[PDB]
Amino acid sequence: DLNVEIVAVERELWSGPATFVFTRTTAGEIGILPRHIPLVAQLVDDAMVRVEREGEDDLRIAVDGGFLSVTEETVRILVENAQFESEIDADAAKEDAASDDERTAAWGRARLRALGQI
Amino acid sequence: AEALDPEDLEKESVKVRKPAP
Amino acid sequence: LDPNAIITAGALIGGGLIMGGGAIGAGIGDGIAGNALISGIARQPEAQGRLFTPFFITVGLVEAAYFINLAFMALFVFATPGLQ
Amino acid sequence: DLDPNAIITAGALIGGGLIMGGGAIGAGIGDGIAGNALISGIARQPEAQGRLFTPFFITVGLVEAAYFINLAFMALFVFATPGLQ
Amino acid sequence: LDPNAIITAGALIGGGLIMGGGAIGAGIGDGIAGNALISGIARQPEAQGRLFTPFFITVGLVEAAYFINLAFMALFVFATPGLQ
Amino acid sequence: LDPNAIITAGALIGGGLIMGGGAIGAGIGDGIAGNALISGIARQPEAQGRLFTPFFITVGLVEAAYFINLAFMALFVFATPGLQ
Amino acid sequence: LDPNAIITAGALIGGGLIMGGGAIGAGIGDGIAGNALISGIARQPEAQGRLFTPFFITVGLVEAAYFINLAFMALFVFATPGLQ
Amino acid sequence: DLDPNAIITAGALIGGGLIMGGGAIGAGIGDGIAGNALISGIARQPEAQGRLFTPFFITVGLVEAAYFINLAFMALFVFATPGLQ
Amino acid sequence: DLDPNAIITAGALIGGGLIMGGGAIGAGIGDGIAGNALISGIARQPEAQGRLFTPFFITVGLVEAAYFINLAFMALFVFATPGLQ
Amino acid sequence: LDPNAIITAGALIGGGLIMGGGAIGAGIGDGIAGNALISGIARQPEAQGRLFTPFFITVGLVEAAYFINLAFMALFVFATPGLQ
Amino acid sequence: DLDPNAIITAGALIGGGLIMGGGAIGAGIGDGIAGNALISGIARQPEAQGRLFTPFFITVGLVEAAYFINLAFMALFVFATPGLQ
Amino acid sequence: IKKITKAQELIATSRIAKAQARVEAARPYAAEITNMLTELAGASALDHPLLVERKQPKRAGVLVVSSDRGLCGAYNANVLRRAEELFSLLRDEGKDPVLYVVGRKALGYFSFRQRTVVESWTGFSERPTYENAREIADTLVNAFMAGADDEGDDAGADGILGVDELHIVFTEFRSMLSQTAVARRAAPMEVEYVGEVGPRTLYSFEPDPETLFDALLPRYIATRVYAALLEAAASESASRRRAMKSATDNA
Repeated sequence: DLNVEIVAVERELWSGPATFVFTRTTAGEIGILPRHIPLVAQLVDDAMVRVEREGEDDLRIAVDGGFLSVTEETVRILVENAQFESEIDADAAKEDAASDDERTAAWGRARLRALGQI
Repeated sequence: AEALDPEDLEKESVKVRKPAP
Repeated sequence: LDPNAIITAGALIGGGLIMGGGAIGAGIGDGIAGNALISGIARQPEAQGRLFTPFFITVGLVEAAYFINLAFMALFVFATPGLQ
Repeated sequence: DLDPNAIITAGALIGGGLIMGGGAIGAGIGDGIAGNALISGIARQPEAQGRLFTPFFITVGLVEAAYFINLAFMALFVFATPGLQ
Repeated sequence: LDPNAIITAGALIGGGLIMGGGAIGAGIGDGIAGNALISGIARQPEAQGRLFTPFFITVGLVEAAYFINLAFMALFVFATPGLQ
Repeated sequence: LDPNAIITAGALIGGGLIMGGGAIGAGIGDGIAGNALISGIARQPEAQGRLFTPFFITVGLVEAAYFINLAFMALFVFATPGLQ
Repeated sequence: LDPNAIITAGALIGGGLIMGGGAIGAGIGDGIAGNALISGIARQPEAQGRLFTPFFITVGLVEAAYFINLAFMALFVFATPGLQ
Repeated sequence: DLDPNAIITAGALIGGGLIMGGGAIGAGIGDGIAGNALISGIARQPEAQGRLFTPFFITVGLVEAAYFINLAFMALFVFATPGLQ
Repeated sequence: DLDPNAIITAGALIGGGLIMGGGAIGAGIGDGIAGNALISGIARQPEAQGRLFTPFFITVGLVEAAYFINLAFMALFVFATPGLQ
Repeated sequence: LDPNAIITAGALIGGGLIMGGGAIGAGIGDGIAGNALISGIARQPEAQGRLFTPFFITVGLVEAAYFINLAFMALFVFATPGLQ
Repeated sequence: DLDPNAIITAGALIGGGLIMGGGAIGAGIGDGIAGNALISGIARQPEAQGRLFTPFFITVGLVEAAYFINLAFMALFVFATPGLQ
Repeated sequence: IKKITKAQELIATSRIAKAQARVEAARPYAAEITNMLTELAGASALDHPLLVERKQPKRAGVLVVSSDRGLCGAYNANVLRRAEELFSLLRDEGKDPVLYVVGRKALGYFSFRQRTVVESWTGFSERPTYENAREIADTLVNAFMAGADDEGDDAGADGILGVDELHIVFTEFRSMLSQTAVARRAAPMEVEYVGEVGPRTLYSFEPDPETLFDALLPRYIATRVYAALLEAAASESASRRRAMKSATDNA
């Protein structure tokens, strides 16, 4: 197993064991398994992170301003602001998606992706 | 007004894990 | 020995070279284009929609040469130029 | 006296050998390159395999085509040799 | 023995070599250039329009070499130099 | 002289070409696939098993192209078509 | 037998080899230099104009080997050394 | 006149040369590519020194597997020529 | 029956053709690869252009040299054929 | 025309093929392995000592093949099998 | 009626041409690849030249060693032809 | 009054607890981003505009962090005294201090002094969020970058006049009794080297170290600005508690 740590600027958002971490860096979609090589990457603007857990439903997070750091025995996603799947406001996420503002549109798209509507 | 002691001005730094060049 | 026999043997060897070169080029170039396509789809799945266009623009641009060779291969073995 | 059919058959055999040599080189290297892309894709994000099998077969299934086209013509060279007198 | 038959066989083998080499070069060069194009288009959609200029320059050079080879193969086969 | 002699010599040369091309293709394709496999194992060790399924699909499908050639080489040097 | 026929056939084979090798080299080198150019332009469009200077140098060197072969191929077939 | 066995042996010897040359090209280039992967992997991680040899040998064993097979058939070509008269 | 010098000259012509074909393949592909490295480097850091020419033209120097050696011996193969009896 | 002349000419051609293949393989394989070594040294200077163990192995394989070819060249040229 | 020495010399010339063609291909492409590595290293590490000469020159030494061994054996083929008589 | 000031002191104690909690909740991200920046710097070229000191620097952007509510005893006064000392130091080094402000109290103080304020942010000094820090750091970094092309007193190709340094004056919260106004040069950063720690297994960088460093340095600036704002809020609450204790004792 690997230790995922989703850490926002204001507070530490989540931490725990995981078996697989799927995200989308600026290079492209990336899956991380327990012994992945050390890595530092920048998540895409509207990135989404899926953390597959052992015996629980996979945790889907909409991320804003992500930086992935894979290390031996830990995977840290330093986010400017993240939101779990349950907390997503589907109507607001749809509204602010395709908005004129670039960052707002990216955040809305990330939330839609986390909801699975993509 | 008595100006800052130049040493009293904290400087933000980027630590680099290398020997000094 | 019949001169046409020598001409036909030379034509067969030449056409064999035609096909050998065409197959080498087509296989390797198409494999390289497919490498690019597979990598692009792996990194960015949505790009699958917008990637087939250049891919074809490559594959055809490769197959063309192959098929062109094919024509000339036939030209050597079915209507051999210079045949006596 | 040299039998003309003997010369024609020798030329046909050499031509078919060239056909299959080129086809084998192309097929082997193209399959290796396509498989390299596929394996790198799996290694990067191990759950993309099902997706990647679509473009992969489009590449390989195409590369093999060239090879097998050669397979036909080599046969046409050696089993029913054009120009046999 | 007819000298012209020997000349024709040699010319046919030479033209086979010409077109085999041309096919190998054209196929592999087109594959490599298309690989670059497909990768670029995959990792950023916006570049699709502006990424055909260098691609077409490269394809033009490659096809120029290929068609020079084709022209010289035609020269060898249809009008064999030194033919008697 | 014996026509069978020249026919068999041509068959030997053709089979040699078949096997040489097959060996080049097999060796280089296996090397490229193995490069991918080693790089992937270096990147994600825990994907090792998952990486063997595509690897085989490559190797098993490169080796095929090789062995078919081998088969035909036998057909060239043991039951030569056109032999008389 | 006419020795000049043998000389001309050998010259045709040699010219075919020269031009086929030149075609392979030119095509693959052009493709590689292209790939470099397309990838570089994809990474930074603002570098476009600043990449043609090296690229055309590279394309200058690649073809330098190709056309020389052509220059010598013309020597083989048209004015065969030791034609006698 | 010329001995037919002479033509047989010359053809067989050229064919064996072709077989061995193709095998050498394939083996050398494949080994180089696999070793490139191995060296890069070692450069990135020293601990990987342990595991990268497992796939590496699997690659090499495959590459050489072709080479020696050629080296077998080439010998068959040269020492016991099929179709020898 | 013919002038043996004719056979020797035909063989020399084929040998020189092979020499130059191999030399051209090597020169073209090697120069393409070196230029690919150079273009990528200049793309990364344009200010590095003047620097990158120092190793690049060493690499090219080592590539074309081989090619030109093939030009030398090929001439010795054709214009002044050894063994031309 | 004694058969020994034909057999030895075939032997020389075959040995030339063997060495050409061996040289191509050795050169390209050593180049690729050395590229990996140079890239590793650039990325991690201190790695030089650790990086020669695999590199040598790679070379030890590549060169080995070449040398094996060299050996058989002798068998082809100095003690020709099937010689009369 | 053919002069044996002439056939031997034609075969030797063709063999030497093959030797030089293979040597040139290997030398050119290997030097190109090694130079690509060197140029990329310089591009990503301007001061690296001193460190990076040693591996680059080891690679080039091996490549040119293969090329020059082939050159020597071609010289043997063409001048001191084995089996010449 | 005694009742009001006692209530204010109790509220200030609760707010100090909350502000310390917030200061502690932001520590892990700061540590991780600092470590990531250290790695990227070790594997990159240290020529980013933020890292290189401009030649002939002539304009420094000073961000003064004060409060909104004025019941703090000497919090704002000490912050502004430190800002004035920093202005004197900058004048000694021949630099014209352009001024940015957080909080209304410093706005009023500088308005009375007839000192132009380039920009000001207000209404969050009691509980600053990362959005405010990001906006402030964005503005400051944009000004600093615009200062790259400026020559003499001409904006240059930018079309906008920038700065050659960035400073932050704010109240560092040492403890419940010690809160010290400090000036801190946020940009350009002083690249300093430390001994070998780690590098046996190199980090892989996607796409490459330079792009990540360029994308991460502004984030580090914003993170440090956010930390300064949180410490300022904690210091403001501590000083307000002390001032209300003094007032209730006096009343």
